[PDB]
Amino acid sequence: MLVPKRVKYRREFRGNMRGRAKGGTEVAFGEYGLQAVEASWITNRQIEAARIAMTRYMKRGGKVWIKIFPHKSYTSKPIGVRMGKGKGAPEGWVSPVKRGKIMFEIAGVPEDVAREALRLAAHKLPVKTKIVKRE
Amino acid sequence: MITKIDKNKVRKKRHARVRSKISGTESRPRLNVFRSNKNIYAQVIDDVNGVTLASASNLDKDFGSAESKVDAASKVGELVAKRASEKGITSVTFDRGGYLYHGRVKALAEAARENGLEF
Amino acid sequence: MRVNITLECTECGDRNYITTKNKRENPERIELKKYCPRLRRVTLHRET
Amino acid sequence: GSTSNGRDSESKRLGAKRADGQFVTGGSILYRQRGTKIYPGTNVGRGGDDTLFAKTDGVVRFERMGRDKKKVSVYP
Amino acid sequence: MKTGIHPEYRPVVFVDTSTDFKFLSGSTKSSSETIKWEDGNEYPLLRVEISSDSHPFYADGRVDRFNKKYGLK
Amino acid sequence: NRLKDQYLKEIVPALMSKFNYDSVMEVPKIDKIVINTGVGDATANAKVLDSAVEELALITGQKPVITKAKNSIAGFRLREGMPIGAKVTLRGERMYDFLDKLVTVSLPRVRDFRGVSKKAFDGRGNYTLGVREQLIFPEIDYDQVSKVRGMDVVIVTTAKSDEESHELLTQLGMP
RNA sequence: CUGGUAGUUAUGGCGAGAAGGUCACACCCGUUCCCAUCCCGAACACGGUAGUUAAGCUUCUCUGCGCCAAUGGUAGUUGGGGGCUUCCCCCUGCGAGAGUAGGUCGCUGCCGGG
RNA sequence: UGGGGCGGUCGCCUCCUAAAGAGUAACGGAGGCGCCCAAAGGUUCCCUCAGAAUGGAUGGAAAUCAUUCGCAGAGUGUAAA
RNA sequence: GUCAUGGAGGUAGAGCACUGUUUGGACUAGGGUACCGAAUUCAGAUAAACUCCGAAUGCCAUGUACUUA
Ligand SMILES: [Mg+2]
Ligand SMILES: [Mg+2]
Ligand SMILES: [Mg+2]
Ligand SMILES: [Mg+2]
Ligand SMILES: [Mg+2]
Ligand SMILES: [Mg+2]
Ligand SMILES: [Mg+2]
Ligand SMILES: [Mg+2]
Ligand SMILES: [Mg+2]
Ligand SMILES: [Mg+2]
Ligand SMILES: [Mg+2]
Ligand SMILES: [Mg+2]
Ligand SMILES: [Mg+2]
Ligand SMILES: [Zn+2]
Repeated sequence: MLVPKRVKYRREFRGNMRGRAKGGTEVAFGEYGLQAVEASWITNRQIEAARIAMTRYMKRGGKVWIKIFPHKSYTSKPIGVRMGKGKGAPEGWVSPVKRGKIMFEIAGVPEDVAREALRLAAHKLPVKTKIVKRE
Repeated sequence: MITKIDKNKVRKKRHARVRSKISGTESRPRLNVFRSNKNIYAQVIDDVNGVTLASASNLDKDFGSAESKVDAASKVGELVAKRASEKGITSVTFDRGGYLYHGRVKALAEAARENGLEF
Repeated sequence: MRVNITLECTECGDRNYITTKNKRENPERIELKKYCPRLRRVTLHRET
Repeated sequence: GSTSNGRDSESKRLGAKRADGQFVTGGSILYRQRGTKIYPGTNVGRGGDDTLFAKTDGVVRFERMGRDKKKVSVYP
Repeated sequence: MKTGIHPEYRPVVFVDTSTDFKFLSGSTKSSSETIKWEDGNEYPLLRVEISSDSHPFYADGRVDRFNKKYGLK
Repeated sequence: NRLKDQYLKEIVPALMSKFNYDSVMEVPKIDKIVINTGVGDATANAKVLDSAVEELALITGQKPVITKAKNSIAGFRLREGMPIGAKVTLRGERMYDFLDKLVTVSLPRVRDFRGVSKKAFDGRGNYTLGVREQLIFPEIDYDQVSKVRGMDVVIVTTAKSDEESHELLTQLGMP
């Protein structure tokens, strides 16, 4: 699973996800891509599952791109611990995706199997998506 | 293929080091010195207005004498002070110009002090 | 190692200044020429 | 089950202390800073810890020196 | 050039052992020998084996008999 | 100035009309000669640091000056400050007599004399040299030197490319 | 025409090519003294012009780099009002960053000579 | 003191939170201090770093030498600004 | 309080010019070809403790302005 090799600080703020995507709002590498319509956090587990289900249908033919990466980390507390006494220990890694950001790319396959592969990927992500193509 | 260090450029770098602490005003102007490999020049400047008041150099139509060009600075220093006194100037500050206050520039400064110039 | 010292006028004999020194760097007694208010002139001072 | 943080210093109240165009008494402080964010101009001196004060009575004028620097001056 | 630091560099002539050409050089040692070389001026002389005689660009033990025989003083 | 006689009266006139230089001011000429020892054993061999210093002087006559390290490296337990090498700057008329002890005396003396490297140029107009045994100079004493160190000799010329730089020294004389 | 000496946010810089010169300015020669190098008259210091425009310097050309820079649109946002409230929409005022049309191989002051 | 106890903390300096003047809390996120220097202070004069490539060396990736490029990519007694 | 004028300050936004994080290609001077010690370059992302930039408001002050206590 995609994790950073090392980080400067182990703890980070939750942040916010308001506004349009700063960059990457268009397809540049492949010819089809999944575009987010809403905004939500995407963990690294959902990136992996949406990728195996995406290359398995393509039978390992053609190249896919991952346009997002889980830079930020989040923490959690055990059950039975009261509030306070510091901060929790990190658990996973997330990538806050604002609306209008392409998350995947497809090239090297015909029209029929490009849309179907993207369709199976979208069902594993918690955001409402749309299949978009280049020009 | 060692390239040669430019003489004037390095001097100008040392010129600004002193020039930070020395600036000529209207009441107390600055005495500048430019030394050449064959001559030597002196100038009186007030940096507040960027104006030259009086000057003299080892190129005028008089005092023709080239005794190893070290005492020529003494003659040059004897004219700037005389012309400064005629123009009503009393006290100045010596701008070393980036040179070393040892030889030709020392002799020019010494002559000015003897004549009508206050340091 | 780094102790406090007091300086004494060699003529008057009255302590006038306090400074510091390194014991293992200056084992001798420091001597400096400071201003003595009683005599109103610079006089040699050495550590007690 | 504990935190090793929880330490902070005391704020030093930095920043400007007089405004542009305001008449100012000599010896008064104009700008408290670390390092030299603003250089002392005319009739302005920098103290031991880089506080710009005024030497003579006049009017404070923050003004721009060469392309990437600032200075403060006092004009009678 | 500063006084009292560097050993001497007074000139000394230099010669071979087979061609014996009087060549000027600057050195701190006079080889315990001196000649009136050039136009009436007194220059020391250095003697060493063949230098630049060939430089890869020009029997009773061979030298065994010759060197010992010459060594007879 | 034996080489200077050829350098000033025989070498230079054969270059002005050889490379179509617009003036004599563009003719390449020697600038300085340097010697470097770099005996790093002085980390423990304190005496050896000054042992070769006087040895290096006798080859030139000028007093060498102690050179210290620029920083500290952990691999060779080097600490900043200790003498590492020596400097001798042959300048002025000395690029006309010191090398005469080389191109006529030194190279023929070495145990395996065959020539100099034809490619040992820095790539911009200078030439270097190497010596492997420390008793090559005509004014050295074999029994007086206990240790041997590898030297670095550099000749600096005002030549702009390796073409002319090689053929001045080639005309100056060495294999 | 040139040598000094200041102001001006690099539109003033960098790089490239050409022309010029003892009237200046430099390159250059030497080390007797003043002075000088952790050694080195390289620099500094001093004494001159045998040689030179190949360098520095001056003039000329550029858009290759750099620098400066609109108009329109957009993000954002004070005030007012709405929602289906991870957030989103409407009216009025302000209004970037990036990208771009475009400009640039400088502009003024004083003194001494030719 | 998200009940009390066990654990941790108690004074000073630096950064973020801190919402473009100043100030601003939490058992919120990161670090230091309880010194050192007789020159590591004053003044006068002078100059410029890291790193890389290239050729020669005992001597190796890295020790000292030369050239070139090099607006700080170094340094500033010590933590950060 | 509003208006006109002058300022200090790096948030929102944006950006890769520094520092961390990071994707896909050309790229393996030299170790024994990422396994690299790695570096150059093209294209594309990211940041509370990044900044070549940078607002709206807020704040400080001057005025001879108009109103108001
Ligand atoms: Mg603080
Ligand atoms: Mg101080
Ligand atoms: Mg203090
Ligand atoms: Mg600028
Ligand atoms: Mg003429
Ligand atoms: Mg004498
Ligand atoms: Mg606009
Ligand atoms: Mg703009
Ligand atoms: Mg605020
Ligand atoms: Mg504040
Ligand atoms: Mg602590
Ligand atoms: Mg305003
Ligand atoms: Mg932001
Ligand atoms: Zn006393």
